[PDB]
Amino acid sequence: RNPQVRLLSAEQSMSKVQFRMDNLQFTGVQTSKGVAQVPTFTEGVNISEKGTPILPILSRSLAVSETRAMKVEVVSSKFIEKKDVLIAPSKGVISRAENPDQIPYVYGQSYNEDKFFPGEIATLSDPFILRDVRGQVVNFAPLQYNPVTKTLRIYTEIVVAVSETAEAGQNTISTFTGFEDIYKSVFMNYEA
Amino acid sequence: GRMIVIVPKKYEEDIEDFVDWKNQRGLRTEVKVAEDIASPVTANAIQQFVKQEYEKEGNDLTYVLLVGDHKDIPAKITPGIKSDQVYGQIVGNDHYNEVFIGRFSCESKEDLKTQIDRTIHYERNITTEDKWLGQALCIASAEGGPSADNGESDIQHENIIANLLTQYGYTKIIKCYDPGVTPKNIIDAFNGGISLANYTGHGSETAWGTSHFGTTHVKQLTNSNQLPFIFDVACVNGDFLYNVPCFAEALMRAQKDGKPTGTVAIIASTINQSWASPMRGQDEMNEILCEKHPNNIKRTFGGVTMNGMFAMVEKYKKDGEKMLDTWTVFGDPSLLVRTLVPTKMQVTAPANISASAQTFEVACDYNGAIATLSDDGDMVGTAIVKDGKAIIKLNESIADETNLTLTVVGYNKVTVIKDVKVE
Ligand SMILES: [Ba+2]
Ligand SMILES: [Ca+2]
Ligand SMILES: [Ca+2]
Ligand SMILES: [Ca+2]
Ligand SMILES: [Ca+2]
Ligand SMILES: [Cl-]
Repeated sequence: RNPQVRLLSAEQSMSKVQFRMDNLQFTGVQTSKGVAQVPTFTEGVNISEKGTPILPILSRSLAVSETRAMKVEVVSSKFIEKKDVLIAPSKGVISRAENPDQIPYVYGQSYNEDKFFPGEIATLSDPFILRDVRGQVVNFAPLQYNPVTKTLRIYTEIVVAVSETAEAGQNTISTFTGFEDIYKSVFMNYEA
Repeated sequence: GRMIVIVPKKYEEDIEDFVDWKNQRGLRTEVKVAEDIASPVTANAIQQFVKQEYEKEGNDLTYVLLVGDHKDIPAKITPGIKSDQVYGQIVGNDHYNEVFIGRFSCESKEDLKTQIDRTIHYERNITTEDKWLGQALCIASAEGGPSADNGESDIQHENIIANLLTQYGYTKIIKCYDPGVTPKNIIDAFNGGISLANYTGHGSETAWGTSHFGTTHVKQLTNSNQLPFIFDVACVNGDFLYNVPCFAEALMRAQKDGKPTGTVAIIASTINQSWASPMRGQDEMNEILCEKHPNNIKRTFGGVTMNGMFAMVEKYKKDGEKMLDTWTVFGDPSLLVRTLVPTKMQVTAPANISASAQTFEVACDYNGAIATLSDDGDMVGTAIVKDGKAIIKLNESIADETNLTLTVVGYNKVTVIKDVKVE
């Protein structure tokens, strides 16, 4: 768990979540384009598409609105630039029917595109219902990499505001108390 | 909460002692004959029944135990998915379960009997003399690297789990890491006595890639009522739809001279597993198991594993969802897991109860313990021990009764059972 990730504010279904980069490391790997770097950070997870740069994300669950569609806005961000960096391409989802040590790092067509990948520094996953609470996962993408310029942007801090819109939400709802402790552990804004 | 046991008509009389015990220990348990839902039993019919039972007064349905192999109660089949877990996905078009699903997979009356007997023995008959508890087995392949969860190899991943268990109180960790693990290494670990096993590597429908321990070596196990529960990260080990009993089924059905051997519970995949997402799930399972103040649901095998798999969806999305659906619970989902050698509880209760009584006071030195009054498997009342006492509120008249059964269960405690005379 990243200890620098904290809930700044929580009012009804609106939430202010702060991300801070913790223990960012780079592992050198063998590739066709030479030595490439596999980035890693506390609570960082690689869900990058096969052949696209390995740019780990941090995900957190929030108790959100019961009827409306949520939005995520970056209210505060800070980054540093790392030049002439070769970021390793993703191997994608590997099956346990395979040996990952025998799977090579293969660069996709995305490595010829002059733009920053993935593009967004903050996204929302599809809304879900956990018994009596409608939840949604907020994703921080603090590693943005342009493969053509070999420039890596390291976001040391990202503050997002997750709020409801005027739009009706997907997967919307509508005594037992046993799931209260589940809600507290799943959602970082439930007790607030 | 409450549990529903979905049972084929041929096994209806056989689950009677199991249902008695669950209600006796404080968990409201009802039976539904599978053929009364639909005949033949289909996945779609099970879904609409579980959904309609969930929507009944109180909205307290928490566990569903499926009895029988896939021919008796089928798993839901969708492209690349074989699932029992989807039956618990009732509210919302998502993979976040409302209800914990478990299965007593059986092809004979003996297969069911041994799964009932091992569950009741584990919850009711474990004592301070069960010294095989607080001992864990960590198994790992010689593969994994930067592409895995937290950039850890299966050995690095299992070593972190081993440290977490030791910190919590596990007195012994047996490490079986590739290369060179043999089936004898696993047989000896089981026979020596273990209460938990963690596996991270490759699998086949009937065996572990690391060790080559499988269904054929299960007859060599002599761990009579010394059964671990397993968090299994391997492909198809839980494919109970296979033409021969799968790895998880052989361990749940194992018997030696009429005594249960193998496992008390196991979570294993019906399909090939991804590399990273199940590692996250396995970590969270062990972390929830090693929590100091969790709820009674997070004290059950279903609750521990499902809450562990929630983090997997949060962090790995669609791939994590695919793993959650197929990571099948073999055994009782409401099984009160044991992690260490139990300690005794000090339980003080009146020898008699008034026929016109509405409450029953029980003094207990363990706060969080569940005290329950029952009448031959019928729950009369249940209460949690808070500030050293439990005040059991009677939900029915006992005026005509002669005796009542008092059962006190506690996390890592020896179960207390007392008779209460009705005056
Ligand atoms: Ba790990
Ligand atoms: Ca749900
Ligand atoms: Ca089977
Ligand atoms: Ca009676
Ligand atoms: Ca009796
Ligand atoms: Cl939405």
